[PDB]
Amino acid sequence: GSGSGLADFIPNLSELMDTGEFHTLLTPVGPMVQSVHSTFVTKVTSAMKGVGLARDEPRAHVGLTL
Amino acid sequence: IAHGDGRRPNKQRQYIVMKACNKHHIGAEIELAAADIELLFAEKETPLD
Repeated sequence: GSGSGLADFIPNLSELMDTGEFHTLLTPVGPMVQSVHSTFVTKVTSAMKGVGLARDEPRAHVGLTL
Repeated sequence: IAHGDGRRPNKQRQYIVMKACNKHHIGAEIELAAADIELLFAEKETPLD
């Protein structure tokens, strides 16, 4: 939306940016492998420690997209 | 060959020649896809496999 569909979960976005705590609260995880999507809840399987095996295409490798 | 002029006589000579090898190296690089090396081992399933 305009951005307030996400900002209601973090009411401290004004105050985490002042003192500078926002980098201490993110932990980098890695690229996606699979997302099984439902209506209210989305399941997401990501990959740490190396090249994650692709689910839908066999024998394949998921690379990172920026 | 000696001769009868006023030139100095000729002693017998000897020559010694040293030759050596020269090394050479060759290298070619092959790439092989990981799926190609894998499915040479995975089992037969169906006539399309």
